[PDB]
Amino acid sequence: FPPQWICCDIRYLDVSILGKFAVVMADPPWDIHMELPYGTLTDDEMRRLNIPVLQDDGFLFLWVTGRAMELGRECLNLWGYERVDEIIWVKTNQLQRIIRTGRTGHWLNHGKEHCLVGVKGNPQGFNQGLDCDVIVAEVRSTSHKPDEIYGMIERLSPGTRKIELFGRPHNVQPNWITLGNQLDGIHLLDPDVVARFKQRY
Amino acid sequence: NDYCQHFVDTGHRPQNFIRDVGLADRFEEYPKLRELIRLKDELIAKSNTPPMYLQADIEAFDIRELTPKFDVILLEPPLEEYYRETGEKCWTWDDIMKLEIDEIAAPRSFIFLWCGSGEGLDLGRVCLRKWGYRRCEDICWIKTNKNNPGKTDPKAVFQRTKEHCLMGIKGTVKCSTDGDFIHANVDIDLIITEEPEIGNIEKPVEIFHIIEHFCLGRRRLHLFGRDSTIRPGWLTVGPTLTNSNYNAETYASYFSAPNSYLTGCTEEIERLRPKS
Repeated sequence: FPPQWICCDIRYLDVSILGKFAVVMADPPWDIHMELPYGTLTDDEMRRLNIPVLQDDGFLFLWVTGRAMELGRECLNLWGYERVDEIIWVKTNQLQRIIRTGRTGHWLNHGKEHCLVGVKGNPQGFNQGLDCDVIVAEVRSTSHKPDEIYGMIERLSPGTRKIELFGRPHNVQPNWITLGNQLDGIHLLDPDVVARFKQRY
Repeated sequence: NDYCQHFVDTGHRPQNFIRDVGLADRFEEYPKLRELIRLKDELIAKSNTPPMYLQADIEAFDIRELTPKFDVILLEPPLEEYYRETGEKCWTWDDIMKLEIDEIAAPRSFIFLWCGSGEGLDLGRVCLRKWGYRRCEDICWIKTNKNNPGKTDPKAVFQRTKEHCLMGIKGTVKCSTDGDFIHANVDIDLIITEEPEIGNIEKPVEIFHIIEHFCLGRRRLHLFGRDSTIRPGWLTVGPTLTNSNYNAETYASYFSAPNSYLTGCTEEIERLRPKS
């Protein structure tokens, strides 16, 4: 299926209309207890996200930073996953070098972003160990995660439907439904999703 | 350009393509970055204790025999995980948790715990809690395979090409206020070296540099170190050491009056180091 998306608030959308997905990915605006130029979700709001209905067997990719290294582990276990891997995106500059300077963390400088990998139930037809748990990529977009993750997930789970939470316009992909409050309207093509969407809204 | 796809095609890990990761070549073209590191390493060297070391079977050792309290503790317990998965005592996370690290840590202090890349990322956090630390950074040792391209835990979904050294903080430290205990942001939370040979269990020596640059406390303990890791400025404790020169009275005397347990700082390093 071509890309599909729903401009919405993730706290409030009835996600049961969306069906089940082999992969769930979220890059949420964690409350990391610092002043930030964007709005965050409280810890309670994050815990209460209705992730568990999105999936019965499959994987979760949950980007984490700061205190959400621990809160994200708590959410992963709350949502019924076992953490089985941890990917890091190593950020390079235009010349494939680490930017070592500035003050980019509280104690040490930060050269990477982390993504917890969780597994739920008993998934079928995935390809283990094709990719490494280190991504090397320059900062390209206003997104805090690299586009390479989409190819890794496809090679892991080819042809299956997948859902992304807190996605932005440039994140829409084939085989993915993208949810976020900055997308352009609603664009649904799967016949079963449109059906339930009409019934619910 | 997608280095993930390139790894799938050729077996060269994406980290193989990061440039200038060595201790020397990273600041070759950045004289004033290199100067900060040079001056700080000189300050470390000027204030370093001579190497001290104690052979001890840590599982059956009363850790309280190590005095005085430590400003930084580096742990490298040989993980039974590693020897089971690949083929002295090997340690489960229950074994590691039983260590009484909190009995020898200074009231303000840091820990650096090598956790591997599997269950240790979660259980190492539990250990930090038990010993009274908060997880505050995660130093990833990213391993290249430039000399040996290709593929290489049953629960894993991806090939594991790094190890995590979790960093924890104990007590109250304030980066702007406590400039006499820490120099924050001098190093980044990544170490990049070539995969060691199978069975070579050494950790990258750069982890010492990160710790020494970061914390000005001079009381530095390396648990599970070896002959090959003894280092000025450090007390090394482990079962495989072939001699022992540790005397707790002598070791403590290096930090008591007229000395300080802190390195202090020069006016030039204060003018060069990153600050708010």
